[PDB]
Amino acid sequence: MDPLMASVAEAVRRRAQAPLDPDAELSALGVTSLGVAGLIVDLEEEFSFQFPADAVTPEVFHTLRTLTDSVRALCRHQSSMADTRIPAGEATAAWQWEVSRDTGEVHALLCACDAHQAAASGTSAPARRLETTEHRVRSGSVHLLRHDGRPAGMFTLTWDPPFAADEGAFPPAERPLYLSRLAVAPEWLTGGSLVGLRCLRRAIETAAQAGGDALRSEANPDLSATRSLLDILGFVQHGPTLSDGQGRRRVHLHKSLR
Ligand SMILES: [Cl-]
Repeated sequence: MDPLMASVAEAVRRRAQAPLDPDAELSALGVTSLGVAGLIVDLEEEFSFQFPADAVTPEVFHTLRTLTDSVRALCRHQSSMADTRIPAGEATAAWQWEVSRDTGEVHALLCACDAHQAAASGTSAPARRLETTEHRVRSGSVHLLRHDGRPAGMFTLTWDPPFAADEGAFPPAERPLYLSRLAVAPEWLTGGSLVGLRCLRRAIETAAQAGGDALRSEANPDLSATRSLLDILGFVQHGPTLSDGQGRRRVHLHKSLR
């Protein structure tokens, strides 16, 4: 095979669940959302480049051909193929990021995602304060991804810790930022939409552009899919797993930046 495409094909078969055609769809190979996350981390390690959040789309990860072409383009740019790096068409442009200004919209999205993931994991949905949503939205901390006008995913990014955590729960850092309320609309939680992966990468990029040297988070490890996602993208757990008298748990995660 062609060398770059051969490397990409090996990376893909690592994250597949089936026994290679350049025009084969990754989804048909059984590559899931977590699969794509591991694929991105492998390729970034192998070829010493960084995947942009807006390249985390089912269009880039459609087939082995599209993925290989995107890898080639991204590698070239981070050192001509601008036609590939800038994808033409209305489907790409249907996805738009904003700093949210609509409290009710944010709170409805958060609660829908919470309830869905609680049903899927067998855990209690967290209690969300509308006053917290109001404070976050007025602060400019909520970043929301729309598709065709309808909210799809979001994250909250603050200088203040949005959760209690002792000293030493995290490695030291000069300007840490905090991630909370990462949420995806139920319709995109099919396990292959990549919306959550895209929002998480966007939070990493935004925190890095803000001058942060660390991104801190509190995660429920019993939401095992998101826990794995955080782990694949390099969030390291510092200190032991906290747990209540009724078995509900939380862990503190730290990811280095810039
Ligand atoms: Cl998944």
